[PDB]
Amino acid sequence: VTITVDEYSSNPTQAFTHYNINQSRFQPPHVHMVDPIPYDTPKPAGHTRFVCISDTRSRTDGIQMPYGDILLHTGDFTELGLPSEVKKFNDWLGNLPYEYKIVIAGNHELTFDKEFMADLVKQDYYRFPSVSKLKPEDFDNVQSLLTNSIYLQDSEVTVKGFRIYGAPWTPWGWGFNLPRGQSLLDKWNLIPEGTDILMTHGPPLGFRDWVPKELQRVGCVELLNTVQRRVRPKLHVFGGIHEGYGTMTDGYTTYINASTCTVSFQPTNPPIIFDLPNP
Ligand SMILES: [Ca+2]
Ligand SMILES: [Ca+2]
Repeated sequence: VTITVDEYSSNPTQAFTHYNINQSRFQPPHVHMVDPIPYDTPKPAGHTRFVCISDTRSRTDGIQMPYGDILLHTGDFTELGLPSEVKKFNDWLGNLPYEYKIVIAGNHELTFDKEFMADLVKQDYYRFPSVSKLKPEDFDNVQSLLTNSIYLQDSEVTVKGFRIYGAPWTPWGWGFNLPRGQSLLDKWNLIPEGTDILMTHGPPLGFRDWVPKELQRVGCVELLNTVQRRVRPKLHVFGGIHEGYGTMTDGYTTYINASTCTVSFQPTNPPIIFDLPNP
């Protein structure tokens, strides 16, 4: 299956309506919300429990973390990507019991986006003064500070037989933003067939990507087409759009918006647990 740029790529709200009108792509019965399960739910035999969080934004003190096997964090684990914030997050990870902790970057991890960092100091450096102060040596090893994680960036890991792929890019003045269309499709084309769990920082079109204040959809159209038509992971986890915290299905893939922080800037949305059968 070859994904090409959608005719509605640049206009996600119109893409949503187009596909809903013609194909009922976002309609019941197959597309619907999925209620969360409480942390005392027994894990089914032969399954692994994923604990999904995102957009913790250095506010990890006091998050009540549930029993599970593998943590998935879908980015914005810092405010600015400062090396000290990355260290604090890594320290928090090392105290969690989970066998594996898988992490991707998001928009706030400015120091992880080498193009952003190179551009910032040549332009309006005073838009991010604490970041602009950093010397090249201060952030050349930033991802290496995540010693308690497996860090993914357009890359994958097989853990307990699960194929997990992660990428930070979003279609939205922050890090890891790319123009809608081919620029993002080039990234999504890297996701392999056979991926069980896809981690991206933001949503695909139509799944937990409505922004009330803007009355628009903001998910990536190319990512949706890739997920449903080519890759078909069992789980697509993401954050970014805090208003969309919660879970949906399309009948095959489960979509989890794991945004921990709310529009009130507090990390009060509970971690979401999700069980998958072992390969
Ligand atoms: Ca260094
Ligand atoms: Ca918060």
